[PDB]
Amino acid sequence: SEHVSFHVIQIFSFVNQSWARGQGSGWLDELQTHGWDSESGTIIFLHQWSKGQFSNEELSDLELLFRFYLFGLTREIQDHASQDYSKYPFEVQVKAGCELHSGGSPEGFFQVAFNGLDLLSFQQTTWVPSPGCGSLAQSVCHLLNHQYEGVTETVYNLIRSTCPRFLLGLLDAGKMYVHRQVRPEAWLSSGPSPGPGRLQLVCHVSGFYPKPVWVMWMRGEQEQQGTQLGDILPNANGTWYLRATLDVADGEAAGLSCRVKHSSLEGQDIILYWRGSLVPR
Amino acid sequence: AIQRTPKIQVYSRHPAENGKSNFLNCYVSGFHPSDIEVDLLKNGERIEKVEHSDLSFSKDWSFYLLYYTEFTPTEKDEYACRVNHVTLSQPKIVKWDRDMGSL
Ligand SMILES: CCCCCCC[C@H](C)CCC[C@H](C)CCC[C@H](C)CCC[C@H](C)CCC[C@H](C)CCCOP(=O)(O)C(F)(F)[C@@H]1O[C@H](CO)[C@@H](O)[C@H](O)[C@@H]1O
Ligand SMILES: CCCCCCCCCCCCCCCC(=O)OC[C@@H](O)CO
Ligand SMILES: *[C@@H]1O[C@H](CO)[C@@H](O)[C@H](O)[C@H]1NC(C)=O
Ligand SMILES: CCCCCCCCCCCC
Repeated sequence: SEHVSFHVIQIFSFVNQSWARGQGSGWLDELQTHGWDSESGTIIFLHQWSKGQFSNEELSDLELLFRFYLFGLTREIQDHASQDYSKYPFEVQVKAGCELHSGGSPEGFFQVAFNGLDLLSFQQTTWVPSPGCGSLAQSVCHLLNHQYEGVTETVYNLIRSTCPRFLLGLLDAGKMYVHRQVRPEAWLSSGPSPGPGRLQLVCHVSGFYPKPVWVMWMRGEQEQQGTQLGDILPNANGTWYLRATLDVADGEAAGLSCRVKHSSLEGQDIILYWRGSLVPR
Repeated sequence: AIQRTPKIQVYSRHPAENGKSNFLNCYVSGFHPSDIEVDLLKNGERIEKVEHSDLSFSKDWSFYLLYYTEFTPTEKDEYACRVNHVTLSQPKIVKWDRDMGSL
């Protein structure tokens, strides 16, 4: 569609020679669409449309591939760090997936972190160490490029061929279920004291999609300088929450309001009037 | 990397109305490593039935989670989010408050 991404996220925690945990999920931009069952090693389809347009045969093969990859990764890593390597515990993060850009080619990527630091990434046919993570990254890349050579071609085809085709199907399958525009609710409250002789007003805007939104405090038609947008936080099922606050000094006159503009509203802004006190506690 | 202590933000989905059902959200973000204990609390006890996302992470590789559950706000009842993590010496508790923006 526009820029839209599909991401598989994996987290491997290695606790000792005999214990590790794998965890994984699939995300359509900011909406989780897939989980992973770590007990039985299977894909969890979180929505009715999470299979996209893939057949059960294709998804069976993909589930097997994932099991093979995860068991082999665990086995190899645990083999190479034996008994008393002071590295334990450590954690490996993997971000792999694809992006569609409107009118241009898709992009595929496969990035790895060791203990939260960039380690290596996959570059079309080669594992390339991050220039920042030194000797360990070089050793891992040696093994991946020379020993497991015959799976490079899989990774490439997975992230650059299979992933875009799947994402296109997923987007198409969600069209009978998912909203492209969700309207927010909004309400007013007070906030914590900004200081003596002052109070804080809060305009809450909850449950809107997509993410771009405009919110300002107003005196009639005059936008107020003290308006400040908070961080935008997630809600359930890929929607968003925002707080817009205003600091007010003792002596400000009644008649303030909050005005919310959003594409889901399309010409009918929400306007909320403050009906409480403006005398600071 | 360096260990990163989690940031905790608490907020309700709908305007708070005593005796009317609502949803309580807790967004925990920016932390590393991934081992974490997040609970939503009603009067200091963990709510046994909650919804949570899977772990995701930002592009600095730090993790984030979203928790939410149904709840009915009340004069007496205290609802909160409790987090423990290796960067924390004991569990950190962030209370939900109407008279503030739960800010
Ligand atoms: C925690 C897991 C993730 C969570 C899942 C969450 C759910 C998931 C989001 C659901 C969405 C599905 C979408 C469509 C995914 C879209 C693409 C994604 C971006 C790609 C991400 C890259 C993946 C992760 C890495 C695997 C590559 C590995 C290096 C290759 C394995 C090589 O193994 P292999 O040797 O080549 C063999 F093929 F297995 C052989 O096959 C024979 C069979 O007959 C067998 O008998 C032989 O012995 C042998 O095993
Ligand atoms: C059925 C598939 C078989 C394998 C699955 C694919 C996973 C392969 C990944 C191998 C990773 C191995 C990591 C090795 C780490 C290491 O060897 O460390 C080097 C030190 O010597 C640093 O100096
Ligand atoms: C490895 O860690 C797991 C999880 O803490 C523990 O149950 C197990 O006893 C440990 N194994 C050894 C050999 O220490
Ligand atoms: C000592 C442990 C090194 C960590 C190895 C991580 C390599 C992940 C790349 C797997 C791609 C198939």
